[PDB]
Amino acid sequence: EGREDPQLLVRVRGGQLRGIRLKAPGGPVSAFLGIPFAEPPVGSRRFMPPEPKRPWSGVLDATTFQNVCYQYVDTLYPGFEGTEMWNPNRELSEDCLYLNVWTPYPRPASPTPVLIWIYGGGFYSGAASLDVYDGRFLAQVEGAVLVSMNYRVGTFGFLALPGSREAPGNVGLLDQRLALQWVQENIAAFGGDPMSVTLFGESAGAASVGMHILSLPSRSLFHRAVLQSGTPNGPWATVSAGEARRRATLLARLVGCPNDTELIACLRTRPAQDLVDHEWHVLPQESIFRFSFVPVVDGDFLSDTPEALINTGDFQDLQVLVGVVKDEGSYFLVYGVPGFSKDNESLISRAQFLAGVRIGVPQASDLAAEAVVLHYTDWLHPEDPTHLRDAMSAVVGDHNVVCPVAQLAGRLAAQGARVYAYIFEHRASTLTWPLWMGVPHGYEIEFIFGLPLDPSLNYTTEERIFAQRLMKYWTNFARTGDPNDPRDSKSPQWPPYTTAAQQYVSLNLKPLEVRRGLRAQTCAFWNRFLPKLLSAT
Amino acid sequence: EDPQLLVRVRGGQLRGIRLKAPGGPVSAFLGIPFAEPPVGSRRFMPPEPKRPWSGVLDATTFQNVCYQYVDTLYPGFEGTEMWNPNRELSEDCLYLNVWTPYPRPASPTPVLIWIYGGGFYSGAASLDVYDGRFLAQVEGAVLVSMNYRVGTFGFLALPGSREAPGNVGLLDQRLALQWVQENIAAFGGDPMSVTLFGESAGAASVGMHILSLPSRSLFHRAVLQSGTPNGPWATVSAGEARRRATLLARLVGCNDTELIACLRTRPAQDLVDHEWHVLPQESIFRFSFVPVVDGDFLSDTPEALINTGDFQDLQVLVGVVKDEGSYFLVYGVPGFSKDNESLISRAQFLAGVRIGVPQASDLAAEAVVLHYTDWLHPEDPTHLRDAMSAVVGDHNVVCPVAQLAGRLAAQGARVYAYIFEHRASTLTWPLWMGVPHGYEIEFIFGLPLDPSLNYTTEERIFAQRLMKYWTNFARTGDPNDPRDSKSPQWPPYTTAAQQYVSLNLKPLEVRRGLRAQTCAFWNRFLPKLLSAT
Ligand SMILES: Cc1ccc(C(=O)NCCCCC[n+]2ccccc2/C=N/O)cc1[N+](=O)[O-]
Ligand SMILES: Cc1ccc(C(=O)NCCCCC[n+]2ccccc2/C=N/O)cc1[N+](=O)[O-]
Ligand SMILES: *[C@@H]1O[C@H](CO)[C@@H](O)[C@H](O)[C@H]1NC(C)=O
Ligand SMILES: *[C@@H]1O[C@H](CO)[C@@H](O)[C@H](O)[C@H]1NC(C)=O
Ligand SMILES: *[C@@H]1O[C@H](CO)[C@@H](O)[C@H](O)[C@H]1NC(C)=O
Ligand SMILES: *[C@@H]1O[C@H](CO)[C@@H](O)[C@H](O)[C@H]1NC(C)=O
Ligand SMILES: [Cl-]
Repeated sequence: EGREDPQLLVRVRGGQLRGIRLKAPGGPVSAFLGIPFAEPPVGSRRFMPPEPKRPWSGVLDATTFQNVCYQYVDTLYPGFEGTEMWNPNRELSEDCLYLNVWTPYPRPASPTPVLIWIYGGGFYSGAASLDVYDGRFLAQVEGAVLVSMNYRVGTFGFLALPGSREAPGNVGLLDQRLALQWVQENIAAFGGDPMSVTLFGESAGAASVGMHILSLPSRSLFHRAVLQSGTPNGPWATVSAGEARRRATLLARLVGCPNDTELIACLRTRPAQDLVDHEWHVLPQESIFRFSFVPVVDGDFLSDTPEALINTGDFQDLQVLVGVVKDEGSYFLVYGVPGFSKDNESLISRAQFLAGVRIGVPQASDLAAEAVVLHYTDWLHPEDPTHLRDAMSAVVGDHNVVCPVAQLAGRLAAQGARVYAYIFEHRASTLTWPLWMGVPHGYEIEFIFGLPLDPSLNYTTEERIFAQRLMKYWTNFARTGDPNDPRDSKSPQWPPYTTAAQQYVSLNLKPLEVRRGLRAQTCAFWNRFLPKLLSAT
Repeated sequence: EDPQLLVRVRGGQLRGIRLKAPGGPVSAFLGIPFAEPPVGSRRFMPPEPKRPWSGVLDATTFQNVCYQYVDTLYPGFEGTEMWNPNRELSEDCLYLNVWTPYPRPASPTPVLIWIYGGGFYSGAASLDVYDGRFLAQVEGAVLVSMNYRVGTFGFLALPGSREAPGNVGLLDQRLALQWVQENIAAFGGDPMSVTLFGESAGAASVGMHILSLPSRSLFHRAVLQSGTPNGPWATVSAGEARRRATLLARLVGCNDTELIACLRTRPAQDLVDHEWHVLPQESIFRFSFVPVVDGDFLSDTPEALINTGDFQDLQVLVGVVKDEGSYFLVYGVPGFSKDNESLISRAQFLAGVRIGVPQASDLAAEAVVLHYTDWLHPEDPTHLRDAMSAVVGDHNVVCPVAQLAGRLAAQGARVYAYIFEHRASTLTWPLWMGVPHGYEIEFIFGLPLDPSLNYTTEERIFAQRLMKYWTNFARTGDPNDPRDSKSPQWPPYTTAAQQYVSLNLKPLEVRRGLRAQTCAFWNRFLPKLLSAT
């Protein structure tokens, strides 16, 4: 040391760190980027649970984001911002278990409520270093301590031969847990309060949060949780041990590998790209909103299905914020349902709707499919292309997010949790996806993190004010278990979601409007009737 | 003698009677025999034409009511008694009634023929709500109504037997239609313009005449109020008819010939006493002896026939009342009564769905319950009550009607559809029942025009509108007044726009889709489901 900035030097369990002073619109923040929290899970450690990072010597430079965990990269629309913004923005490597910290500058004087972000990406993709996950705005404007970690995705994170020692499954979730332990031991050195840790995540990140809620060793590592557009329950976030075994075995065959020990040993000799290049090929049916390698119900991390666990758990101690965007499903249609594209209006035919339902509900028998079609058909205009288009999107949206969220909120509420629910209805003026996609999956995130406060990003003034409201809701919830501003009454209030009143709020440019019932009739179909229908055919 | 009251028909001379309607006199000829009394060995048999008679047959009085069960659930109560027989019971009951204006029309006049309902187990053409004088006086109509055999006497069947072939109550109707062709011209009626109209089982009967070729040369237009030949209650298979007839026989102590012979020795009331005991399930809106798919009067099931028929020649007016189901709940479903608000629990609601949909599997009944529950208030007694009613009305009338309208329109027919939403100010059933099954009829027949019935002025004005639509439909096949040039008008029901009108105190309103989402469930999904279970 000596001639550097004394307000950026910090020590953690593993050694000394040097961070960097970043500019946010309203003033400086402290960033500590690319802190290793585990031994690199490379070589003989592929598919293995992470081990704690061994201490380093000297001052580790923590001024740049580290490698992105090895993953599939999206090529559907080359150079198109709407997809590229989700793509990896650092080198791909199996050596990727690093986390990031943003704090006020100078670091706070008294212990400060901590937010931990867990990114989504269907458990096959994602990075804590993407622009839309920039912690500088929350840190500066709200004083937050924000932590985001990389966790293994795809095969490296979730390939499992359940019961084996060399590929037990869920190691990507264990990566997340280790970072949560890391925060408990170390965040006080940044001025963070380890006794006030709130998780939040979107999509698969949201399901991840749900799984930490349902896994008792994680429960002592956080106090509050936010789930954006994702649930541990539902049709995509988990797979049985049997199906995980089948998928892992198939992928092995596809890449040359013929006793679990031998199979896995062969898999470890494969280049990481050979695994990625065959990842999408092990799905049992033509599907959208399905992902090959995801958490497995192993009887360990998850002692039973999420459905069983949320049905029979005590949650009096728990405060959760859950919600959805207006058009959860539209995004997914163009990655598989014939007739859909980002470059036209995607008006489809009844025939294409019927084919789309089979793809969006890949597990449905012919009867169950017909039930879906009859429910979502408008029988005053059963062949109107526009209606069939938006119905296809609603089928995928409802089945995958909105009704799993509706069930989660309902079960948690019935079992003592304090639940707050929202629907996010504002479409970013900057959005590059077509209008027909409305407010797609993932496009509330940039507002929660407060990107519109960045003048160079060309958001409107109203969007700027909006983002600020949202940042207050999330941070007030992190601080108190309550999104409402205590020092405020004039602004409309956000009631808890109950089973009796089923209240939730609209989040848009207008002030909070309280609504009752979260697709109540339609989710009764998905959550109550469909399972019995499938079970009888 | 008044020459206006003397008519000669092919069977001999009739004398009728002059009756007062609020705006003037009408000629009525009541109690005209159109068949040989279907008594003794002629029980369960096809009717035969009435033999000629000497002198002048007195036709100034309603004849006897076909032998039937009499309702006793609420003894003395106007709301039920108004449907009970108002003349003596007799198997000797095959007679019809004719109202015409006074004096007899000088031009041949459109004929309306009323077929009563009563679940094929009851009914009579002599009920006060079927009084034809108002239509005859105000609209100058010639109106005809016949008694037809009901219950075991009209529909007990041993398919394929000669002595109980089934459907004879429908042949009773057909013979009266033939009679009208042969004789109505003597009353001033136009045999070349005959419109059937009927309600509930009557509507269904009308529907079956549409689907039976020998009936088609006897009428030109049809009105089906709150009833269809398709659906769950209007017909039974040959096998199920055989089963019920055999069970009834067993129950009263009885080779087909020998079975039916013993049945013919049984006093009438002995059959009625066990009539309601041959149903396969604990049911409501389900009747023991109804038309049978004999492969003769009905060459195939009504759904097969309306699915394949050519109805380009046809004009039809069809409709429903607001609360088709309410009436029936108090006749079986625990929790329901006319004497309290019938607020039920969720348990009772599930229990009542099994009774309202007797043929549903566990899964199918769960589907009904899940579809009709308001999940914003899944346990609210008022919603559950009103939903129980809706299940029964939608399953049995509204969706069957919507299917018929749809298939007829798609296959060339000219269709007009309504929903009747005015509740009679004189109604004696409780408010929660709303506008029950049957309570449009008194308005169509023009009863409010009678000062002594204490209807309101607006209800009088409304009855005159309804009589206008119905008679205009009879004259032209189009219920719209060809002189009233003010919008809106009653548009044709089509498969595309699915337009129908509301009938109430306010001017016609045009709506689209007759419970389309809900009827898609009943008409399209449920049958896949019962089948798959
Ligand atoms: C190997 C592979 C490759 C593509 C898929 C696949 O389903 N692609 C469709 C696009 C999904 C959307 C991703 N996304 C975009 C923005 C914000 C969040 C998210 C994810 N939220 O969870 C699936 C696989 N696979 O699992 O085999
Ligand atoms: C032997 C018997 C006795 C009673 C029933 C039965 O279902 N009773 C319930 C009441 C039905 C409503 C009758 N009704 C009332 C006013 C206006 C029209 C109508 C009928 N429209 O069609 C059924 C049987 N049975 O069939 O065996
Ligand atoms: C939109 O484009 C896709 C791919 O180019 C195509 O499959 C689809 O038919 C198109 N739809 C319309 C309505 O142009
Ligand atoms: C904002 O608008 C300016 C106008 O010149 C443009 O140059 C810039 O690229 C825009 N930024 C974004 C993020 O769209
Ligand atoms: C209404 O009355 C009937 C019989 O009198 C009874 O069985 C039923 O429980 C009552 N309903 C209510 C809601 O009290
Ligand atoms: C009409 O009301 C009067 C009482 O004002 C009553 O005397 C008469 O009997 C009523 N008529 C009918 C048919 O109810
Ligand atoms: Cl005689």
